[PDB]
Amino acid sequence: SMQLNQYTLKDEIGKGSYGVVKLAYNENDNTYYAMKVLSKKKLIRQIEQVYQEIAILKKLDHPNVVKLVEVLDDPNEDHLYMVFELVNQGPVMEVPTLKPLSEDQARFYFQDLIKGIEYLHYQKIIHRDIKPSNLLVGEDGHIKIADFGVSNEFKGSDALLSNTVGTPAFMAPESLSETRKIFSGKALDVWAMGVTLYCFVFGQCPFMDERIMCLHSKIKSQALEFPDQPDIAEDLKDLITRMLDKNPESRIVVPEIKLHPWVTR
Ligand SMILES: COCCOc1ccc2c(c1)ncn2-c1ccc2cccc(N3CCC(N)CC3)c2n1
Repeated sequence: SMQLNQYTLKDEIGKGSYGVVKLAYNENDNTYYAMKVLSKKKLIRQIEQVYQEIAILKKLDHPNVVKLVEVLDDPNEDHLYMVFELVNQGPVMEVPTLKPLSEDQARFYFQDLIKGIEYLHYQKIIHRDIKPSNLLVGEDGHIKIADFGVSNEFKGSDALLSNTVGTPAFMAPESLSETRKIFSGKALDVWAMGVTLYCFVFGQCPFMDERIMCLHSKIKSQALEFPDQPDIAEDLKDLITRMLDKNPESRIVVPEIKLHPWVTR
């Protein structure tokens, strides 16, 4: 352990896109928090993107998004600390797994994910790393979205993006072109939500390959296939298929997802 003002840092509870997350005991109020720890020296090798993330996080207040509580940043020290609310049960699942969620459990969590993403997009944030391991289950059984390390703020109705970040298996095909292109940010989050929902019920990603180039090729050019087990409802298959439409112009949007019959039953 190690003391940091009123906090006692304990075991590591996650990695993430940048830095690590540690359990932290707060002596003043007698409870635990989650603390993201960053090295400025390590960031400088791999400043203002961190303060961009902090400005994003300070804007967000929703029950399905993890709350930033405070930031501890001494210009003397190499480490920067971001204190978040702790969400007890941690990630909803690891992928791959042989114990996927039931349809009913998946629907419950997906409903939380819709509300969270809808909120983020309203606040003009693209998350860019939606996946099961970034969705934390609270004491009340609801999910909270975490890890804004590669998230983008935009102006107007959508982000116009040209860079590829996040977790390879969750990247939309339009973001994997060989030549520089521009693509819509909201549709990227929808694609990642579709990969996430597939993972919820099958316990594995729809496109997988150990070789990065082949994974990209599959995401771009392999038709979606459902595994043999478990069997799932027709309406869930339809929803997943529409979220993993390779054409971002025809891909289902969040207002349409909210009205899908799998979501509303
Ligand atoms: C069995 O799990 C025990 C609890 O685990 C966690 C793990 C992370 C937690 C958390 C609880 N309560 C809040 N967070 C936060 C709070 C802020 C974060 C900022 C950036 C990245 C995070 N994660 C999310 C989980 C992922 N698997 C690793 C990186 C963050 N996670």
